Amino acid sequence: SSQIRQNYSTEVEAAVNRLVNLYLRASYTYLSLGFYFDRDDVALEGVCHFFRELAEEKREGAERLLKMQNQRGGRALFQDLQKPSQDEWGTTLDAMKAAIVLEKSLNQALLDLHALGSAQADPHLCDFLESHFLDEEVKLIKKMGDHLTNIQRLVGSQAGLGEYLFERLTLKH
Amino acid sequence: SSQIRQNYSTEVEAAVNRLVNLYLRASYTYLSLGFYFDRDDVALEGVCHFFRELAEEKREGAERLLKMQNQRGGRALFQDLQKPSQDEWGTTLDAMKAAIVLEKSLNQALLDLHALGSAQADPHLCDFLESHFLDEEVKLIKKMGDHLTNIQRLVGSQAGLGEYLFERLTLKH
Amino acid sequence: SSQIRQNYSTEVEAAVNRLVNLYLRASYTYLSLGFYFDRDDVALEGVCHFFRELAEEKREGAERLLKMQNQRGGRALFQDLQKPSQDEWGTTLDAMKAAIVLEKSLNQALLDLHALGSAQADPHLCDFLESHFLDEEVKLIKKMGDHLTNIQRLVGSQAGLGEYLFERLTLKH
Amino acid sequence: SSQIRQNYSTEVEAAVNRLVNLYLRASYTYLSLGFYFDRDDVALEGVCHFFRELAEEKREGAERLLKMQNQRGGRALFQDLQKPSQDEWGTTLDAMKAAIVLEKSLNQALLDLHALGSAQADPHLCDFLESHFLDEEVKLIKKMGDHLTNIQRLVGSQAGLGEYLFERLTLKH
Ligand SMILES: [Cl-]
Ligand SMILES: [Cl-]
Ligand SMILES: [Cl-]
Ligand SMILES: [Cl-]
Repeated sequence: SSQIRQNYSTEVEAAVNRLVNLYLRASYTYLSLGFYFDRDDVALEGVCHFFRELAEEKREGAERLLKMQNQRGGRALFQDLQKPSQDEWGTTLDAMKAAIVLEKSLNQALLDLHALGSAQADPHLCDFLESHFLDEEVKLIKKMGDHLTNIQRLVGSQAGLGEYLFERLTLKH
Repeated sequence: SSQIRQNYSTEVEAAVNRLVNLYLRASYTYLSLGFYFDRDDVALEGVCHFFRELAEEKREGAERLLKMQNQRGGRALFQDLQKPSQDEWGTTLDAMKAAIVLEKSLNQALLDLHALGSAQADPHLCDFLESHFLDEEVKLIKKMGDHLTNIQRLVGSQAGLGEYLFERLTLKH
Repeated sequence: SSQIRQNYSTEVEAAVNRLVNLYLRASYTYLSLGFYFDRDDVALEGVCHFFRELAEEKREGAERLLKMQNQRGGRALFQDLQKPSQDEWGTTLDAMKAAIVLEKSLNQALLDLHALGSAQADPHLCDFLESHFLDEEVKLIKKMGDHLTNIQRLVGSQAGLGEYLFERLTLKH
Repeated sequence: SSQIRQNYSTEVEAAVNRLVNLYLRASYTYLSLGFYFDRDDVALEGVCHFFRELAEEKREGAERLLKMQNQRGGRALFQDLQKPSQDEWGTTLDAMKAAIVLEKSLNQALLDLHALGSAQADPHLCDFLESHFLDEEVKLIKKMGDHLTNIQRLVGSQAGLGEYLFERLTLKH
């Protein structure tokens, strides 16, 4: 058992474990999104790359939470990981809408844990989220919003042409 | 009071202060244009960058006028700065039309001050405008005209697609 | 309209627009202070430089707020900018007193927005101010206080001599 | 005789010769000022250097006028050079006042030649003065005005101390 734990509530400890699960679920969703866009009948390499990168980012977020759990003397507990919500993800527009919904759900979980930390007077937890998660999440959601607007502008007419152009001229590939 | 002032009319001194106001107003207009194109629901980064760069250029023009005012022994006087004429700027085409109108108004103010300087036999003022402002303004207006033509060619059909292509393939981003 | 806005109150959105106005007003005040010290009948280059640098810093603060407004899905709205409170700024001592008063007013606006963000449970806003504004402001006010003390020590007797020495041996020039 | 002269009036030709005389007279005045401040009983090295540099600058201005006279097919004619107006130049304040008076007289001669060139429709002459003389003269007069203000601030009380400090901390030495 821990000899280090101080000012670290059981409520926070549990919520951190739940948030690890949510990040790993998000990572898995992005893995599925990435490989869908690598299908020969979809074949949008830049979109594939975008989602593969996000799978890595979310895995890293979970690892940072687990590191923090140990630094505070909490105990990591892992649960089953639910499969992603879809097996096929539609168009780039459909996929980017699904990604924004996912990110808003993660952001809300961050905000809820921040509020719990505030209520429990756990400034280390609050700072940790502020420093490593909240701004990263706002920046990502802004980037996704920008992408959504551009995809919408392009597929309004000539959907196929528009989807190709976005992948070629906006996304990294 | 000044021990240096020579051949520097009160009329020119006042007109220079007015021109500083007009440049700072233009800078502010460009700031608003730049941030409008950074909105998540507009999201045209190259257009944002173009107008942000012009905000800087116009601020620098005002600073050069203020430096000159002091070099001649005139006295800088600042007035309120009017907010820009719009809060939302429409499409890239709408924005570039508004920018050309603005630039023509600045160019006319330059020409009017040049004529005043000529009438007052103030060759330093005339040279100063020739050397630092008049050609810069002609070059800018030509660039904006070129852009306008290209945007017009593109949005004639497929307005969304055209606006994206211009931002991606003409503007710096 | 925004597809990204989350946990971002209308009250905060408005207060951020007001704070942009206050920063741009401060920038304008510093521009006037800088050019006053460049007058041939004032001629304190280090003092000019000090205030010109602050005009840039305050403009950059406003730009960071506007960037943040867009990242959160708020809408930038610009108002008229009031001219500075004086047309002539007196001695270096008078100017540095006026600057401290200005900075304390900006600091109070930061603190008030922080308190609003706390009350609205907007940790991203609170963190943003903590990370980019509050410490910068404390450091600046301390520097100005240090300067004020040194100027006071010097102009107690031999005001002209003291003002020259401060400009030459403390300020950057 | 010239095979090249075109659009170059006898009036301009003569006035250019007179202006060469005035520049060489100014150069000679600065030579005397420079060596006065090198006296063992004056001994202000930075002031000496300042005026020696101006003697060179004025000689170079005369050489540029003579080059231009030949480029236009006019004929250089030299007259006697009057000695400087004083044999001893007083304090740094006295000397810098005398220098500003001299420079204003040169500036007025430039402006008068510009007006003659305008009246004679000689744009090459007008451009030549604009490009090589008028702005240089405005910048110099501003620098001298700045110096005068600083010297005045310093010698108001403790004249000896003030004169030393100006030489040590403003002038190049
Ligand atoms: Cl199980
Ligand atoms: Cl007013
Ligand atoms: Cl209004
Ligand atoms: Cl003779």
